[PDB]
Amino acid sequence: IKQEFDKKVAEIQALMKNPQQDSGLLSNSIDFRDQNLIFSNSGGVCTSSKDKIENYPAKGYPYKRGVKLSFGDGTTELEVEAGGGDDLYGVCSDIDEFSGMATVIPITNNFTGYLTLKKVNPGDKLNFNQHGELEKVKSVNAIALSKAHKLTEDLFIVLASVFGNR
Amino acid sequence: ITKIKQEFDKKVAEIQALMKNPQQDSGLLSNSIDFRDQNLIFSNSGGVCTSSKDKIENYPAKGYPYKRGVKLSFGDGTTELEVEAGGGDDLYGVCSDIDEFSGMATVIPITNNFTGYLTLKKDGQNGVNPGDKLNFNQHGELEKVKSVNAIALSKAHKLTEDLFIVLASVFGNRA
Amino acid sequence: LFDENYYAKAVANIIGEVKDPIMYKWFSPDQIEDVDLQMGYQKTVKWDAFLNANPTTIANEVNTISTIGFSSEVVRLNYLKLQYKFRHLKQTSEKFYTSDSYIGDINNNLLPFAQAYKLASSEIIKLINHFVLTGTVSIQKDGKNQKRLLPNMYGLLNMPEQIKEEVASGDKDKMDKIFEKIEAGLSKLELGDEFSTPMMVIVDPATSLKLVKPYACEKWEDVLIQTIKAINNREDVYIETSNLLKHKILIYPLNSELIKFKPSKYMLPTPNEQVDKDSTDVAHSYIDFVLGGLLATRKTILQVNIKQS
Amino acid sequence: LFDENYYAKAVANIIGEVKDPIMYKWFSPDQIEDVDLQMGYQKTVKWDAFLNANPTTIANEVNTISTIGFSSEVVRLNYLKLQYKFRHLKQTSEKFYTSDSYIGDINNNLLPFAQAYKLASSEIIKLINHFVLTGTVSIQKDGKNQKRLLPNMYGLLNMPEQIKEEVASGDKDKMDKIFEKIEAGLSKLELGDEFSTPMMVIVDPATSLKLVKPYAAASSCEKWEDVLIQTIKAINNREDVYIETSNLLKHKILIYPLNSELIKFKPSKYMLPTPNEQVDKDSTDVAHSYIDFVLGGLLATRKTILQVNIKQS
Amino acid sequence: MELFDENYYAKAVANIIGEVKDPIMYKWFSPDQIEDVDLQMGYQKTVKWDAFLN
Amino acid sequence: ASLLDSNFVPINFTEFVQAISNTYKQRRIQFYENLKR
Amino acid sequence: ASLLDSNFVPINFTEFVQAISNTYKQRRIQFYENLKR
Amino acid sequence: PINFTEFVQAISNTYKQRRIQFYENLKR
Repeated sequence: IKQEFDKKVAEIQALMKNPQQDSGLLSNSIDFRDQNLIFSNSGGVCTSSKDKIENYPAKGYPYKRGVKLSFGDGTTELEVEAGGGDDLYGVCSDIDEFSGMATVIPITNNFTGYLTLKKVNPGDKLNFNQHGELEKVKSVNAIALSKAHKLTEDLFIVLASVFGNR
Repeated sequence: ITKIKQEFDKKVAEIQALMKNPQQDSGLLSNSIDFRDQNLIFSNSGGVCTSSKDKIENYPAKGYPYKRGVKLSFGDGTTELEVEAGGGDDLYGVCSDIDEFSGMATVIPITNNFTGYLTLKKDGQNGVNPGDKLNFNQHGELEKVKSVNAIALSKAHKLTEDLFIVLASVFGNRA
Repeated sequence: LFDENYYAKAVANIIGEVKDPIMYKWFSPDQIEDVDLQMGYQKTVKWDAFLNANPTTIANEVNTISTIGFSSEVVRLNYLKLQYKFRHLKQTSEKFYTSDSYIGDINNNLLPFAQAYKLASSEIIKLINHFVLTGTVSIQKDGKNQKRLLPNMYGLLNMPEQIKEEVASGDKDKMDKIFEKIEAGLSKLELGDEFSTPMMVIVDPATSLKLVKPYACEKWEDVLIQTIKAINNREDVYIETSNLLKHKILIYPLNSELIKFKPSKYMLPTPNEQVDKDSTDVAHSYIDFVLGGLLATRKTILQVNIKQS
Repeated sequence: LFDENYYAKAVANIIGEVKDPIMYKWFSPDQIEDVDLQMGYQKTVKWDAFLNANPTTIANEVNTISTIGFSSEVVRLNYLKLQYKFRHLKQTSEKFYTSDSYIGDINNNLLPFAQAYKLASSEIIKLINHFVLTGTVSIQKDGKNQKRLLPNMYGLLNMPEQIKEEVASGDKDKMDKIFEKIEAGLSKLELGDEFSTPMMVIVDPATSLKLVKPYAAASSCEKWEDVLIQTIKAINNREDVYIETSNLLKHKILIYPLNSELIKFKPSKYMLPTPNEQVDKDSTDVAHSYIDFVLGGLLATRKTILQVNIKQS
Repeated sequence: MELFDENYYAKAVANIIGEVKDPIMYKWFSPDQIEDVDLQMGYQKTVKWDAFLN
Repeated sequence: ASLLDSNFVPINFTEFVQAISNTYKQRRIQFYENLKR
Repeated sequence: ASLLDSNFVPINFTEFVQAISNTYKQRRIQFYENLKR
Repeated sequence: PINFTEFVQAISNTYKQRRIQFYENLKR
């Protein structure tokens, strides 16, 4: 049962952004280049002090994905979940797991950073799918700034620049 | 992700249920505000009546032999011997406590008299009554009746659906 | 600080005009204990002892003595930090709005910082009282569009593993049926050795109206008080009415050994250091507060809901 | 206390006679730091920073600047507490055993407390050195019946994720093959930015004897030791190289840097033998005492230790 | 169990030990009714003296 | 250190917030002391 | 406080143990100071 | 307290004083 426990821990930690996993050995930083190609790198590569940032209750796991507003029966307030197309409201650039709060940059504000890519060259035009992932082509100005980087068999990231609706 | 969380919770709940004192937290306080019938818990380690002249040993643990009769298990010889749940002709003692951080089992040898709550086989728990003679099965669980003197001093106590404890006095070896 | 920061000085000079929260009347002085925390959680460990067997008689020689065991239980209480923003006049610009009777712009609804802070603090205190009583955060009379809160953040009305009674909509106006449900809940109450304690009852205005009706020359309120005295060792029973409840009856003991309120020391409204400024005469200020910290023993609260449909 | 505890007084008087551990030669002075802990573990957090994009040129007015991120790692080091017991003579009974040339009971193998404690401490210190070198605890020369330990408790020889080379049985005496394997391992070493550090090599006595022969046409003016030192100076930025011999090893060569950044030793401040306060007593002249010692605390970076094993069979 | 460092948020610890309180048996007696005696085990004999008119 | 203490002079915002918290605590204590159910 | 200093007078076994640990640390420091490879 | 007997006597006296204080502060 312990082996299955460890396997499920590994899976949920693979889904999570910054899992807490102890080790018996220290890692050695060999180079100062290509060190930012990790899932834990939150925020944007270029950020302005005049950016507008909101936070919302999180439904599911929308980290590094395009978010849309979702409404329930009305007992609880509206929340955000992964989505795209004509429902795109913004880009989720951070998640706080303790409070379950998603940090969202609205579509009206331009963003430059790493986002989840669907399972692609610089200058390509991208579109948000129904799961919030970027895909090759269009009501949103999305341009790829680099080729895809693989973090897991199902996880790919890409440097993208979103500068509003088209 | 929610389904994976649910499966994780179920499996961690099972592993906790198979433990003496799991790190389980809750929003409320347990209603323990009476002085009677408060010792019927799985974390009640040691013995109900303990002498200051009892011989106590510690061994490496193979599995979870807590509150179960133990036997010596040997490996290929690379590592030292350990104790695992068992009984019959292999019975060596009774495991009364476990330190989980070091994986160490506290064992009282069969040559020493013991009195305390021990695991009971989930077959005739209703038929076990005070005075009945008990013996250790192959899994270290007590069962109603050979080479072991063990007398139940009370009835079965259902801690969990498949966890029953009985107050028993283990004398020693029988003819 | 008061020489450099005017807003801190104003808050200090006006802080004494904010009324005390009304939730203090739902607890005893011994039940409330502050904690030093803003956001996170607090682990509370309760230690207990139990007797393994009958005591051993000390006669002649004996080595085998009965033992006393020990056990621990861990409780996790979540705390959350919340903030509000409000606009006000600037200190250097108040003189251009100091009328003979008052200060501020009635046309634009712009107030001095002190008055704005006082009013905002009063509103936030009302919201905190509502949360403590009900366990939910909302600003609508319907009680909907609730803010999603963390687990292990409960109020008196939504505490789990307590006693819940429900009166059917057919019996919504039958005090005899309501009292039958109340008697069932009181019988199911488990106060153990701590039963000798004052009790507190909180009712909605409709139930308060129904209580003063003649008993089916005695009143339902008197009957309820006697019934609760039958179980609390004939000690004090207090009755309170709250407009924040709707067809709900809450009964719980005022005993620090069963129910404890451990709020953060920053729970009540506190000014934030950041002040938004620009070239105009309008500035913005922030007020922080902290929610969470109610701890209760299992099966110690009776909650009766009178269904309307 | 010294006026009421003879055993404590004797331990204080004889503690200076115990030899220092030989493991201190295997580490630099800065690579050892004590920890206040008996049983438990240590959590060490290492923090790093990284660049997210190219720098931003500051000209005229600009609001968008490149960012710098942060990351962390956590390492857990377990510690364990162990005890030994030994019999000795009661203090008041030493006069009835003091002879002209010795004190004790030769026929019964009984000693005064001071000598018994000194001998037991020496044996325990030898065991501690063996554990620090090899990562295992055993009282046999075969290495069997090892004590089960906790994870995150490793020695210099069993540390995981290091470089391991094996010299085949058919080439057990071919120094050229041995040095080929050593060079391959040295190339596979990854010292990172801290490569400019002194290095330490530990060899078994047989390998040490092999190393002092002239380098082989059997050319003179150079030994295999000099060749190895030059080969290691190739990778360590021409820094110092030290060589040590230990009888604990057997057909093993161990190479590792003496840099606190890569390899560190955080032993408990109670690792070396310490007397227990409990002393067993009876109506006879025989008493018992207990000695405590704590094991654990080696922290190494991955792929920083080279281990070469010359297979015999 | 949370897969992140939840121990970081445990920023306050309160430990409930209680206190040795007065026994509740005192409520069943008047102050004059209780009188301590010096004994640990065994039996003690008390003599009540009485008077009457002939 | 509390706002009720006239001799108290805060040095910084941290001390000011501590004084506010102490004032709230003292006001709660006073309310409970003056309460008569 | 160490056993190397003869002026040290312990009061209890805890202080004795601390003195032993300090003595071991001082011995290792002296060994490293006198070491010559 | 010099010894354990005096310690026990002090504990008994403290218990007696606590009982007296409880009865003095009790109001039925």
